[PDB]
Amino acid sequence: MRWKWIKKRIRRLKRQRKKERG
Amino acid sequence: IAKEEQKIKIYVTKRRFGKLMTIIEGFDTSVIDLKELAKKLKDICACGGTVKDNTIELQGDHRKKVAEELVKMGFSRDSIEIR
Amino acid sequence: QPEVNIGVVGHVDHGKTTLVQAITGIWTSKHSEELKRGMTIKLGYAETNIGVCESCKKPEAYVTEPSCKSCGSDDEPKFLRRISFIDAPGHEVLMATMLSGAALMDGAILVVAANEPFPQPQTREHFVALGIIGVKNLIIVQNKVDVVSKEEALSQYRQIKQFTKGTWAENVPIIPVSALHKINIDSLIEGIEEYIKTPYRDLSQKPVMLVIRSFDVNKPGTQFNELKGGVIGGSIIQGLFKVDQEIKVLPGLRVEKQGKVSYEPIFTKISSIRFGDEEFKEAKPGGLVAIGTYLDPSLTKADNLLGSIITLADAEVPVLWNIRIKYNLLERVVGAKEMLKVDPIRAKETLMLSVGSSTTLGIVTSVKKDEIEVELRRPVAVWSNNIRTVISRQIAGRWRMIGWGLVEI
Amino acid sequence: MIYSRSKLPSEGEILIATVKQVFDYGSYVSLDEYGGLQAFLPWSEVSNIRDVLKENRKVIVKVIRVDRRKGTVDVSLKKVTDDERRKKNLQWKKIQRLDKILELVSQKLKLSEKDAWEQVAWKLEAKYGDPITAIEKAVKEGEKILIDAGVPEIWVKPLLEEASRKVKMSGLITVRTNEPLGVEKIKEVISKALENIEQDYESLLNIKIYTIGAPRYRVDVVGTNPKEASEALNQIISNLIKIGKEENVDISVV
Amino acid sequence: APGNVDDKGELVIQGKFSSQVINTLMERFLKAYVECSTCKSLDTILKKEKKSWYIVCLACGAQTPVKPL
RNA sequence: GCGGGGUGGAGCAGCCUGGUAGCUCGUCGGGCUCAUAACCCGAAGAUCGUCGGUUCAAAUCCGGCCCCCGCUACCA
Ligand SMILES: Nc1nc2c(ncn2[C@@H]2O[C@H](COP(=O)(O)OP(=O)(O)NP(=O)(O)O)[C@@H](O)[C@H]2O)c(=O)[nH]1
Ligand SMILES: [Mg+2]
Repeated sequence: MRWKWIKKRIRRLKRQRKKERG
Repeated sequence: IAKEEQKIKIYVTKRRFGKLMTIIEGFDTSVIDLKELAKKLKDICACGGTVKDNTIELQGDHRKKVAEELVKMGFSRDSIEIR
Repeated sequence: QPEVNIGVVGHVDHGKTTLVQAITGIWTSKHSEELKRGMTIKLGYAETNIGVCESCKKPEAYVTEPSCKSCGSDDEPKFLRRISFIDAPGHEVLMATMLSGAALMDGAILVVAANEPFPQPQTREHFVALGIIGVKNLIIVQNKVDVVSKEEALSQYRQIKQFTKGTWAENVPIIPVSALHKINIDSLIEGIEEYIKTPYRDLSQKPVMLVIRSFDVNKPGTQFNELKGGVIGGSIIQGLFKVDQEIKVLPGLRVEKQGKVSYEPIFTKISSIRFGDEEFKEAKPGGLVAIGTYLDPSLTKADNLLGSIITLADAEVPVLWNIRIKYNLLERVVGAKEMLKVDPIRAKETLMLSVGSSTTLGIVTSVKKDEIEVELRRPVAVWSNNIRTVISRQIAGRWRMIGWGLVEI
Repeated sequence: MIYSRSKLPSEGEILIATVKQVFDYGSYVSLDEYGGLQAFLPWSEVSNIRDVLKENRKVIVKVIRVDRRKGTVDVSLKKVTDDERRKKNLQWKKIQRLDKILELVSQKLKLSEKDAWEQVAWKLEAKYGDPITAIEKAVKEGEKILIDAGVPEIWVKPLLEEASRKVKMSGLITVRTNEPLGVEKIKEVISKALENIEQDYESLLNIKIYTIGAPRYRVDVVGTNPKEASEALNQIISNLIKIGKEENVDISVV
Repeated sequence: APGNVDDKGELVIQGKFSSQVINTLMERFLKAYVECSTCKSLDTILKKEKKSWYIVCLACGAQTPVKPL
């Protein structure tokens, strides 16, 4: 679980933060 | 960048416990990457799968799906046969 | 050196290259072996001499060598100028290199096939790319007239004379050829001598040039002691370079620091200059040049600094990541077999920004009426404020021209 | 011409012979260590029998019978122990590093491979050793090891210059650079590393360094001596890197 | 598949192929390399230059250029 | 530019370390079986890319010159 979520949250964050940074 | 096109045979197959599988054969192993293609296709089908020699195999009937996904990627509608 | 750069545009297999064979005698190679079985793929290149038989009758007076005894009589044809071609490919998706090529051109020749239904997907796509960019010196050509009825190459000349009407192309003259057997080519030479005139370029201007190839002269196995330098391949547009001038490339190579990205200018000296198969000491616009260098050929192998631009060392050129395009759109997608209407631009979308000879991709942050700001991946060296640009999208797996405009700094 | 200092081999000795004619009930062998001394080999002593009974594959044996009277010898290749089949197989390549030297020197001097085996190889036999290791001390140390034993001073220098042929060894290196005059720094860091190399790891034959890709290069040390391969090639490749790294020219082995 | 011609004019293809798929891929050959594009005669010469071969009919007089292979 | 291969018709071993050219198939003949090239037997057939050297002797070791396929790359 919290492994999952942390990396899902991180990937969401990055990918989206990539989309914001871009 | 490159090009290359090939004759594509798609059909239902057979695996162990569990359902049938879908074979996609007939891609040019020099030019085309079955490993990049197949990662893309397992995403479309949502099935596990592999590159089995010069073929991609996808667990379950995905035959209309894949042809519809292969033609999108810029492959010829006229080289593809679902059997 | 060649005085001027002429395109040969058109649809796939309409015989653009075969018409560069019948004028220059030079084949593009048709290479990569995959081009030897496909067709031309990297930008071809070929030069020749255009004299004129003064002592005889035109168009057959228009020679290729110093030899007039071919037509009328001997009086060795006064040399008018030396020229060079740039053969773009004809296949739909090799759109992104033909655009790239079009940053170098002073004029063009549209090769339509006499044995196919006239407005063919790329024939048009190219044409409006021409009308867009500003290459207003066009000559249309009807190529394969050796395999058709004498009615058929006329009825098509109707279809061309009617398309070429509401568009800008007034008397853009349609010279039927047969690139295969090299018949009626000297009348094409009379066209290109009249209509595609040699422009004036001010040499005092800031040295600027584009790059579209670059090659490792080193054969498989030249020893270290005579390791000749790396070779950048491209065309001067403004100025004139000289042998033994200090220089820089832009945006230049990027570094890697743990996932970071950072391009930077490379410096070197001009080791040698050459045009055709003959080495020169200086170089001027019109023609594609090549510049022997003293930088590591590993840097310029396959065609690594493709899209880059060369300038004076210690010059003033912005290396932008983010850019303000003023722009306009085609009402259709003249390119696809299908004419589906160009949608209006959406933010956070991927588009293929051709600027100069570089073919970059980039993401759209802002969308006004006609002013968009585009973040990029690989930077762009913006040598002026008069940078024409071209705007494509991925419509259906294959990249398509949809709008154009100018670069604003 | 390996001449011997005897008439018949002593009985129960091991030596290299060459098969000569394949007959029905045996086979005449030439005992290469005895002036090609024709002996007999029957089947009771052999043991797929067509590659060791080959018209002249050079097989090793034990001498069963030496009838001194008539002059005829029998041999067996069953009665060679396999702990007698290796050390008299290393003794073969030393006795055919010698054969060659006296097969080209006697020729060059224009004399005889008999007067080359009687003078050189039968007077460096008194000097405790196989006559190819009384010359391996000679070519390295001096011609006073040949004179000591009384090897006539006509063979002495034609020996030492016909004894001391190629071996080819290579390596994939990667020369990446960003210097304005990078090509020149490559040529430099290769002509400074491929330097004083003809006298360090000493008299090797040639060194070639070349582009087989763009950044990928092959180096090529050919040498007379096989273990005068890596030694040298590796010192060159170690100095490539070092002289590559000191001068801002990025080098590394594949 | 691989093959070479015998010493009396016979193709020995090293792969056992049915007696049909050789006709279908021997007709296609005819279509791309012998049948002229003007009157469909089969009565043609095959030109070769640098990198452009031509089908030359002995009846009408035209030339069908072919991808050189 | 380096390789990699070239051998009965065909697939190819053998070439390192030279010493009557092997295999599988096909063919062809006969035989065995009720009838099968299923098996048993035999024959035919490669001067081993090419040209030359070295060697007593080479398909082998050696070097020029070709024929297909990996490596390279349109070489300003
Ligand atoms: N009969 C005839 N054949 C021609 C003529 N011109 C070219 N061809 C043939 O058509 C084929 C294609 O020619 P090519 O020049 O490659 O067409 P292209 O449009 O330049 N190809 P690319 O898109 O790569 O630039 C060649 O094999 C050539 O022999 C012509 O005038 N008449
Ligand atoms: Mg072409």
